[PDB]
Amino acid sequence: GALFVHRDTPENNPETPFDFTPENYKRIEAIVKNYPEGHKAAAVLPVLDLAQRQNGWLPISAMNKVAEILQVPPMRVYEVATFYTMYNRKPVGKYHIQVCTTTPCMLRNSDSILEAIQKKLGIKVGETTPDKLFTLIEVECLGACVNAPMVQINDNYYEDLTPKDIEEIIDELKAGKIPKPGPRSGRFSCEPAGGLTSLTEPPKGPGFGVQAGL
Amino acid sequence: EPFDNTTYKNLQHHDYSTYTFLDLNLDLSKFRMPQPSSGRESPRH
Amino acid sequence: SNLIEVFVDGQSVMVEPGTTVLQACEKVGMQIPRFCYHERLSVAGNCRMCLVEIEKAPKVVAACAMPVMKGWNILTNSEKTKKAREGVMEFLLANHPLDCPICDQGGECDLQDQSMMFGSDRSRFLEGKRAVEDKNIGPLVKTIMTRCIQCTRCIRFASEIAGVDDLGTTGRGNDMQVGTYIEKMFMSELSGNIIDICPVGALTSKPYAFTARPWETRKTESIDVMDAVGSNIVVSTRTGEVMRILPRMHEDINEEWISDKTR
Amino acid sequence: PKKTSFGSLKDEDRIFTNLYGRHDWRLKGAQSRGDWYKTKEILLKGPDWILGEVKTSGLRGRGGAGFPTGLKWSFMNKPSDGRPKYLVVNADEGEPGTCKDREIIRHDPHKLVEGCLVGGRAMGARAAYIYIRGEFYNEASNLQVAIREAYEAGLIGKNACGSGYDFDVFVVRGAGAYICGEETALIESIEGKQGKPRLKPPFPADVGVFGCPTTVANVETVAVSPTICRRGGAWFASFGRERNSGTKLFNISGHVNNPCTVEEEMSVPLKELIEKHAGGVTGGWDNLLAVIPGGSSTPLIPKSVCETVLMDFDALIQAQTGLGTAAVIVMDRSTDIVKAIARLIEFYKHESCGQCTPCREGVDWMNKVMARFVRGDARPAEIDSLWEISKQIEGHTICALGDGAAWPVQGLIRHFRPELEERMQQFAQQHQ
Ligand SMILES: Cc1cc2nc3c(=O)[nH]c(=O)nc-3n(C[C@H](O)[C@H](O)[C@H](O)COP(=O)(O)O)c2cc1C
Ligand code: SF4
Ligand code: SF4
Ligand code: SF4
Ligand code: FES
Ligand code: FES
Ligand SMILES: [K+]
Repeated sequence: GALFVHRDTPENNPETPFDFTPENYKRIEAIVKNYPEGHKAAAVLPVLDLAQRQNGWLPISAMNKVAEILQVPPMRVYEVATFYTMYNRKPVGKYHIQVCTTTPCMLRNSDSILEAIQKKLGIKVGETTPDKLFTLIEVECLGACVNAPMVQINDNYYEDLTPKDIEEIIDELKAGKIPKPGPRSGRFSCEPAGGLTSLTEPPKGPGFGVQAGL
Repeated sequence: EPFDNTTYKNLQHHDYSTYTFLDLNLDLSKFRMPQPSSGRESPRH
Repeated sequence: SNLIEVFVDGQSVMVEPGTTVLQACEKVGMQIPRFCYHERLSVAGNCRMCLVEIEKAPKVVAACAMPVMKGWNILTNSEKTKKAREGVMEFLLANHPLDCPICDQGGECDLQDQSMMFGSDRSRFLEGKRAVEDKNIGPLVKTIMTRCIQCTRCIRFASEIAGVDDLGTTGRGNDMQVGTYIEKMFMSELSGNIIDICPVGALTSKPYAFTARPWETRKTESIDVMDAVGSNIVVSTRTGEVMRILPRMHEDINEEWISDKTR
Repeated sequence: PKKTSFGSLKDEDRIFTNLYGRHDWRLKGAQSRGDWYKTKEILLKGPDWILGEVKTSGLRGRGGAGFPTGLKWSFMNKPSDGRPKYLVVNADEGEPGTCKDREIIRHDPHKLVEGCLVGGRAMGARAAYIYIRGEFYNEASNLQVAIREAYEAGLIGKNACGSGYDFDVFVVRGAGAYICGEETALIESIEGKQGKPRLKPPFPADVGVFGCPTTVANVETVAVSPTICRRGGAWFASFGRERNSGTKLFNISGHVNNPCTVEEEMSVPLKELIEKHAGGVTGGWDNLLAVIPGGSSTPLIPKSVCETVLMDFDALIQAQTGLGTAAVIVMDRSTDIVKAIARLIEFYKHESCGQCTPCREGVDWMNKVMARFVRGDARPAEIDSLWEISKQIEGHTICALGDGAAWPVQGLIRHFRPELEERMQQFAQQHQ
């Protein structure tokens, strides 16, 4: 679903309380200086995401604040909020689980990962758990294509998962621990599983192969 | 110090907080050179 | 002078630099199809209905946004140009609703006329269409956004001509919707003009709803007296009754706009 | 004698020597691998010398288009007209199958930061905005730490490398959109608007970010510039065929034994790349069904063509496909080829920006048709119709996402029409 029209509700309306903490105003000050003077509207995206890292989602009031301090029309922040998919215009769970289901991950049985989470958490795609701890949605390619299947939970990638591995991650999150990002297969990164096939030699030091003129 | 190629040296990101990126962007503000000026406060001015 | 020479179907024409392919065809009496281009708004180039072949070029160019290079032979009636207009018109009508009998734009609709002049005569679309929820933007403009073709003429006009940044596009992809996002009224002294610049019946006059059809009206060219600007208008009448007021182009007085009181 | 067979690259020629992150990636760990060596000397050679090395090296854009890098960067080699000038490094890695740019900013960020400086000085730019996709938060944090080291060490900022040149490196994070990888749509994101591409002209070299001259470059195409200048463009032209020179990062994924990101020489045979580095196709090379060589926008090629095709721009264009980002996706016999390509069309439907009609209304049209082809709920006469719809989208759009959505369908119809028709015959009899 995720309609793209806003209707006022008691818990989401222009009078809903939101304001940047005094620390965030300092962060906003540095953000605006990354762009030429007179083009302060270029800070909408980073400032909008900052308003979401403080709150966890973007209420209609939060968008209005971003417009107010950047001197941008409010309708030009609604466009940004609804166009980019990482902006949450409804509350999400404490841990936003995002399962990649594009073809590279599908070929390596990413549906099993999605099935395991639903049975484990007792939810469906697009639903928040009763305790407000988990939100599940499918997403497109997340970059970690060679380490498929993989999921993103908030700001961490968990890769090379199997139906057993993902359920361990949820147990660790449901207790309070911090699961370690990266693959869970034995490998560390995009390197081949059966040992390295390249870069298995002391890399050459400074000034190797430099041309004569330089 | 001896050449070791069997450990993952990119472990610093295991403990990055929510504000890590914005905190770094705030530290990289005294090194930045002054921005160019369009001549107006905004296109709507 | 600095005039450069370009050819429209082999006919030489001298145009100032910066002229567009669409404007070069006007100089020879040829009007390129269009839905997004308006001569008084910003160039959008997003309806792709003005695609025109350029000789010795494998790619069609957006005639409304492509400046004319020297020595170009613009082919306005080639197979490539005509096959580009059929595809674009076919994509415009894929999700468009079968509302012509109940749509106030019927008879004076650019989508109807350019479908019968530049598009095909049937559909190979065997799916279900999209349905969009209507939006309230005041007591003057009735919105039926299932008919919108995402041409963004209302967005550009509201921001440029009227100086009101209230309209925009929310979402992305096939689900891209034009509106105010929030419940807001686009009440402006020039708000009624978005009715005219909307090529489809998505935006229509609410007072004029359902009262008449374009072919049965009589046009009387008159003057507006609601103020001292003297805006030129057309008084549409039917069987001895005034039905609606329309702008009448006058470059030196009111362009092609009129205020809400006049309308 | 010019080489006839390519591959078997040696570790002394690999530019990205910390691809797997086994060594330290900070400034100390990078200066020991040749980074930031004689950077001041390169800068003082001037822009023409830098552009001369890149131009003669044969480097081509690694973002997917493949335009000659040296010629593109030269459009910025013109006198100033009062406006600033910027380099925009495209790190919006979102092509399904591509992970190469993630391994450069996470394990070799200094190889990219230096490239911004070397590339920026060649263009006369005053800053380098690096647009990193929003989901890469941990990689964008590493790149911010690397940039901080370069500032503190005096390598960038004011008087960069002690060369008298002022330069800044800014990192701007996206908010999640595949379309923001397109060069003009990435600029609109940096300007705070929706990621909707622009028409051309004007080209970014004349009117770009903030309305100023700009050159959008990929992460890989900028991270190899310093090493080309140090070791010369002649060395970089040693590898690959004519007009397809250089070393390329390959992402082998899908139905392979050991999916990996490995650097290899251009023109390396596809069958040699899959077996030498990725452990061969799952179930053996005889179990191969099709391969998407350049990500997802490139048409698939069947096994009958993969046995000899080379992994370079021109060899794959001859096989009715493209090199793209050099992301190889492997599919075996067990794969449902129609369902694997339908999901790619669903990806383009979700990632379409909706600005222009043929892809706003056509990509969602192909998605519906392909959905019924998966079940076979259609008739063979619709296969030719789907071909014409794709040909109507291709070439009539603002950006190349529309073309990238038509090509996957054409490849399936070109090489797997019997699979589609058979699926339809089965559906009719079952529902009879
Ligand atoms: C829909 C779409 C997505 C794209 N995504 C990327 C990307 O993620 N990274 C990249 O370097 N180029 C991407 N490109 C290509 C860019 O438009 C452009 O060609 C490239 O960034 C220029 O750098 P280059 O010279 O290295 O090719 C994309 C193009 C399109 C049409
Ligand atoms: S806008 Fe035009 S084509 Fe669409 S229903 Fe109204 S009259 Fe018919
Ligand atoms: S409502 Fe009318 S003017 Fe506005 S974008 Fe849609 S078709 Fe164009
Ligand atoms: S082809 Fe699609 S993604 Fe590209 S500009 Fe047009 S609508 Fe947007
Ligand atoms: S398809 Fe899932 S990470 Fe690329
Ligand atoms: S009139 Fe040119 S694309 Fe719309
Ligand atoms: K209208």
